[PDB]
Amino acid sequence: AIFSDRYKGQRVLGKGSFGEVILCKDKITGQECAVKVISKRQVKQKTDKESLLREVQLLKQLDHPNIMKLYEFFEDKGYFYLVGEVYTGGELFDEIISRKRFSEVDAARIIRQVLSGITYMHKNKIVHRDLKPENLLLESKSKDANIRIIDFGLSTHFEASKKMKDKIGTAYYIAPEVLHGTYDEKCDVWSTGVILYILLSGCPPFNGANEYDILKKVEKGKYTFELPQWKKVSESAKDLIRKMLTYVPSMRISARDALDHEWIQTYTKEQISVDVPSLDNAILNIRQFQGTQKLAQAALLYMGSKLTSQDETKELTAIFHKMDKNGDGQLDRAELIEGYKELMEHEVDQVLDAVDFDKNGYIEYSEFVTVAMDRKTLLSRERLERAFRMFDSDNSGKISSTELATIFGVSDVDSETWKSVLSEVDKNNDGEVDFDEFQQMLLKLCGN
Ligand SMILES: Nc1ncnc2c1c(Cc1cccc3ccccc13)nn2CC1CCNCC1
Repeated sequence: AIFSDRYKGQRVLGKGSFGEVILCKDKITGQECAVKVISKRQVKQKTDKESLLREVQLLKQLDHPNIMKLYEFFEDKGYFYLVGEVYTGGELFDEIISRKRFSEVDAARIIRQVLSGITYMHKNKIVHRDLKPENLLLESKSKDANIRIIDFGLSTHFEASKKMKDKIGTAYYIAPEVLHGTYDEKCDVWSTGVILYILLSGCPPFNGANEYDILKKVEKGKYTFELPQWKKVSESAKDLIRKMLTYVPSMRISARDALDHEWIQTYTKEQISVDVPSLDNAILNIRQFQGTQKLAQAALLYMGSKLTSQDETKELTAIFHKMDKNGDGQLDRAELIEGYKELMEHEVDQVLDAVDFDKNGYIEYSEFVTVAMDRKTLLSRERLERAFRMFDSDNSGKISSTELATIFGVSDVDSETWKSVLSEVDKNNDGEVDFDEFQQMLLKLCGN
């Protein structure tokens, strides 16, 4: 059984953990689904194929409304294809940052869903390990929509990449016992407790200027409710957080018992019978937090994309050159289409639209190369601008040096490195950059 016999790719949904996620369609029934493609080359497996096959078969039999449904598994020489249900409501936090009000009740309802899914998976001896906001998808972009946890069980069978683009934000949520090697299902209670802490305060409990600093705080395991905005939170919420963030896992509360907690019982009642002051500073803080995480991620993806497009520009010109038997540097539509296929049609026609509107004759392939690549980088360049604009909440058009330190810290760009690049971009900078200057910094940070 081969993937492509059954499913056609329709559009890309993003990169997730361990590989690329594509919206696909059953060639017969028309059913839409999401497929995660895991490159055996790029991604090492942890276990034997028999363990993987067994766990997959188990996952297919399981069903819970807060757990992503897996439908099917395929393999060829180069890839694993994991087929499941597609959710269209986006990441939980990207929804939360658009709300005007957010109370403990809203936090409780979110966290009861997470604990419910986790409790069910732990019953089946499946551990997540990498539970974080990015793994909480909504069935629709609405405060009322159901949460689906994605990626349960993957970490048991696949080794995580050490590329920073892949691991942004991971440090905040990882259980200390995972850092040290001996872990079990209790690590997912810790990650949920970190998420709960963030929902209620807008700030991670273990925080720091870069990956090492954050991890050092997680390992020490010390955190407080020192911040001002913890005064607006019930002692009951805090009590559950203490139990979920208990250091020694055998002393840490279970997911089952966290569902039973007074706070969950009391605040997830259909009928709101308790006070619901909007946690206004927490929303402002969560927005700052999400914006920063998205801009750091976008920055890394932009630099990644500029390197990829550099190679591909070279390859494409080489390819067209071989095909250019005339040596006149002009090709027809047909030749351009095969050349672009060779690199790895409607995209060729969009390029020719710009290059020769009338299509009177042949195309300067050099002009085609530019447009092809100098457009194809759009999604990363516009996503970068969108993240910058979003981060810039006051519409100042600038990011301060303090904010750059944060953004780059999160991004593992060395402090002295980005300041040197800043100096090259603008000798007379005054501790702030506009979008173009920021983009100039990123180009210089990836050898451009
Ligand atoms: N189910 C989904 N629905 C929509 N988008 C998704 C996913 C999935 C998860 C997924 C898809 C297909 C198969 C799977 C098999 C095992 C585990 C997870 C799988 N990733 N993404 C992409 C978004 C992009 C924005 N950052 C959050 C993730």
